[PDB]
Amino acid sequence: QVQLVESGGGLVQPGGSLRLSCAASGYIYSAYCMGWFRQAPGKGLEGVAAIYIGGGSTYYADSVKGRFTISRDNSKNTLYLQMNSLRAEDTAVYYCAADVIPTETCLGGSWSGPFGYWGQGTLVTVSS
Amino acid sequence: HVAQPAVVLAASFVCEYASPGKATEVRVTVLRQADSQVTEVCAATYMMGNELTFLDDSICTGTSSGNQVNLTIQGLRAMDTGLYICKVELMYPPPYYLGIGNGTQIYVIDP
Repeated sequence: QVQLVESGGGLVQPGGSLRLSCAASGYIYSAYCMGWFRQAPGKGLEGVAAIYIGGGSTYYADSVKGRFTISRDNSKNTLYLQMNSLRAEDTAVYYCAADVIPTETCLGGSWSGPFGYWGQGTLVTVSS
Repeated sequence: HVAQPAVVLAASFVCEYASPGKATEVRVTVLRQADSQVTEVCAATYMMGNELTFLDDSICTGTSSGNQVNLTIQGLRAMDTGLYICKVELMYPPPYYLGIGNGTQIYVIDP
C-alpha cells in the first residue's frame, strides 16, 4: 500500500525550465523502481524516465535525454523530475509511477503497463 | 491484507495470501534483489471459484484452495541467497489492488 501526489506542474514559456515533485506516501526501498510518465494531448501514455531506487541506475527516453533529469532522496521519501529546456512536444499530463519489477525491464525503456502504484497526475502546459 | 512471507528449513520460500472472495483473478509474483539487480523468480495467476492456477515459470509450484492461494520455490542453494519480495495483485474485478511486502533476506550454505 503506497500513495503518490505530483505537484509543481503549470504554465511555463517554451525554452524554460521546471522540476516536478512526487511525494510518496508509503514505504519505498531498494527493490522498488520509480519513474515518470506523460500523456500528450492526442497520443497515449509515454515513459520519459525511470530509476532503480537501490542502484544509481537511470533510464531516459531519446526525446528527453540531456535535458530532463530524475532525482530521489530517501530522507524526504519523494521522487523529483527536473525538466530543463522545455518544448511544444513536452507539454502533457505527467504521472508519477512506482513498482518492484525486474531491473532490466524497469530501465529497459519498455516499463509502461497499467500495473503498479500511480499518482493523480500534474498538468504541464508549455507553448507560445 | 498483503502477502505473508514464509520459510521452510531444518529449503523453501513461500508467499501466502488470503483472497477477499470478491476478487476472481489474483496474481502472486516472487522477485529477488541480489548483486545490485531485482529479478522475477516466478509468477502465478489464480482463478478463484475455478480453483485453477497458471504458473509463468517451471522453477516455482503454485497451489490454490477456496479462499487462500500459495506460491512456493523449493531446493534453494548458496547462489539463491538474496532478498525475497512477495507481490500480490487483485486483477479482476476492479478495483486493482497491489501489495508489496518488505523483503525477507535469505542466507543459504551447503556443507
